[PDB]
Amino acid sequence: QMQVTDVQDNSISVKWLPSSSPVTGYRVTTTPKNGPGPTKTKTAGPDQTEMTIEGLQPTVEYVVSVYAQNPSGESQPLVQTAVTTIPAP
Repeated sequence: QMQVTDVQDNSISVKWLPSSSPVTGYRVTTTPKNGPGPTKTKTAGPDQTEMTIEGLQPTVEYVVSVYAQNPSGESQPLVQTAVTTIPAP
């Protein structure tokens, strides 16, 4: 379960349900679904389950992936969704 909290022209805000298993942190990945360009990564601690991703392009569809880190150090895919930025004003 993941919710998109806000979509702007250059940013996306998301919030995800906490991991069921023990978790030492999260990794959030943001990537253009179709059209090439760079992938953004940001990490959070286990008590942050929301994030705003900035520096995005307008009218681009992005995949947002959340990975959960367990104590062994493994990073496991938790939830992902596609979000499209709205156009510039």
